[PDB]
Amino acid sequence: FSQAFGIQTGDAVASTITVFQALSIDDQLAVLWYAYTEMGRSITPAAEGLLNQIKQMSHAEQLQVMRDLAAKNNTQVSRSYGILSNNTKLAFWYELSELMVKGFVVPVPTDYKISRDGSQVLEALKGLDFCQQITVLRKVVADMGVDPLA
Repeated sequence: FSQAFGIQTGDAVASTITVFQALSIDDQLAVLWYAYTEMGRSITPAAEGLLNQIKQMSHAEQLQVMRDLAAKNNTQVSRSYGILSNNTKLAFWYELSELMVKGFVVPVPTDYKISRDGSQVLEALKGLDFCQQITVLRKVVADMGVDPLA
């Protein structure tokens, strides 16, 4: 608006969601578990069966279903995931990050390096305030998979 007496410049939380969702699947997977490994248990209070199905997949099938979630592909796992309340998506991703971190689950390929563009968003996210990171992470993972109900 021409009302630029020095007023707002945007949402930043919205900007990050946008620049996030403009990323490749692997970048998005990468950025997600960096930002979930670090958030730790602070996203939801300090689902459980979808995790088992993934936890017990061959690492390439885990890749398959992670890419499916980020690409909103209408697979069994995207519908099981999409059917979860958005605050369960929070607890799911937390535990997913712990399985990824402990080595039971493999997001991104075995040769993956975050790109300059991926490292860009990751840094924009990291420097948001605590509550803003929670919003960005809640929203970007709530549009993941597919809602059969919706």
